[PDB]
Amino acid sequence: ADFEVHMLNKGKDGAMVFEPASLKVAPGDTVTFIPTDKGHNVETIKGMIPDGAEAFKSKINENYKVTFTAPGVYGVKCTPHPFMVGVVQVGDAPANLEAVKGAKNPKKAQERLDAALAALGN
Ligand SMILES: [Cl-]
Ligand SMILES: [Cu+2]
Repeated sequence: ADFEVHMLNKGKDGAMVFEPASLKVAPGDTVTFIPTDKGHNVETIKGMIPDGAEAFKSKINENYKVTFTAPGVYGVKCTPHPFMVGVVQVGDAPANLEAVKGAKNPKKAQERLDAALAALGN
């Protein structure tokens, strides 16, 4: 299955958001990150992807497709915007939940990550 995540200056969750900010996918599914407004990108957060997964980074304004196979949670961020974060989860019972959940980001970033994890049923 293929999914889309858009990058926005403003959403229900406030300034600088991924929409949706959480997505549960099956191994082999893809997500394309599509900027709706200028000035955004996507990249993995340091230490927040599974064993077996590779880090990634897009250019500002670039449509960027990633295939997710390794099970677990994947924290993503936007380089220029500090609060702009999201989580992609592959499978059930992710093994690296604590890497995201137990992290120490600014309050707004951490609350968005934590809400994403809860939305995903963790
Ligand atoms: Cl592009
Ligand atoms: Cu952004």
